[PDB]
Amino acid sequence: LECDGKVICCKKQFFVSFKDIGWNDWIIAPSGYHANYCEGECPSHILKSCCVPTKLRPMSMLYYDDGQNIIKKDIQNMIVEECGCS
Amino acid sequence: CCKKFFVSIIAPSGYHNYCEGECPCCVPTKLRPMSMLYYDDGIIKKDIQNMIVEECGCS
Amino acid sequence: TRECIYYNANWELERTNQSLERCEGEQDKRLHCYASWRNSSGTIELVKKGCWLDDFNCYDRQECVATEENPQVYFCCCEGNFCNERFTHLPE
Amino acid sequence: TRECIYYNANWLERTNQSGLERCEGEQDKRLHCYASWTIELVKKGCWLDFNCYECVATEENPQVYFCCCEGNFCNERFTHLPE
Repeated sequence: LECDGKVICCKKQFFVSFKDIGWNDWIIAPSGYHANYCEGECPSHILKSCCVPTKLRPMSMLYYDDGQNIIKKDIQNMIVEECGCS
Repeated sequence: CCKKFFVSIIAPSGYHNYCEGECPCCVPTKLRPMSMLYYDDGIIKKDIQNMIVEECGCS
Repeated sequence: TRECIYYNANWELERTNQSLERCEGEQDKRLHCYASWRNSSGTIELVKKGCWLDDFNCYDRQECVATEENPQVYFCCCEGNFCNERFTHLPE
Repeated sequence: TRECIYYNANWLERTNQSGLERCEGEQDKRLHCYASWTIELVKKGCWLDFNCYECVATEENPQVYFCCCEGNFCNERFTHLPE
């Protein structure tokens, strides 16, 4: 359930530039990733439920390791794909 | 909130977990992939992602 | 399926082939391919090439073109089998 | 470090028949290796973090044998047992 004008429990798609976080230097690509946060109301039986990321997905990355060494990895659990209720 | 259990694909036989306790929601933050050997339309090795709840917590 | 041109300049230490890669595709989400290099004096040095996971920045790009101007390490993204055998530079 | 004997009999993809498989991954997390099996090596390779805590086979009368071990290149040798 992707979001729009806020009402229930949805997923909020927000993008962020690494330059804006101070990380645009050790990372060659991508330029930034998707912060997707779960925001929304939930039904009650479940005791109590909260909107939470129900699924994560990998983000590919090309950056430098500490030895000014270029690395390429598929970063695990970095993008919140879907939101569900606890 | 606390990390509390194990249940019984070629291998393994059974994987592990649950997050329980209260918040002033207590759900897992750290997860765990684990290996699986099985049959695919009459075998493959995929080291599989997040089958186990590593560490819990609140929202 | 989606396969790509594979290249590793640091293949030796990392004990890998130096150069085709088949994209692992996790449950029908777009698949792309990349290329990275250097335009140091007026000479291009490869760094790496291979599959690249669903990137909002790679779709519908049939040709691998580096848009970024004046970087240390160039990088381009593309969609389409072996779309990275060729790569270029376009500042804007 | 953890490295291990690698084997794939169905190598229609990028993966070669044999050779080792450098095993990397999670931090302080234990790493393990494996092997599965005229004797037919179905597949051998690295195995993620207890069935692994020598590579020996425990589960009786199976059709596809499997062992799990910790310690570099432990999977090269494998054998059979009872329960």
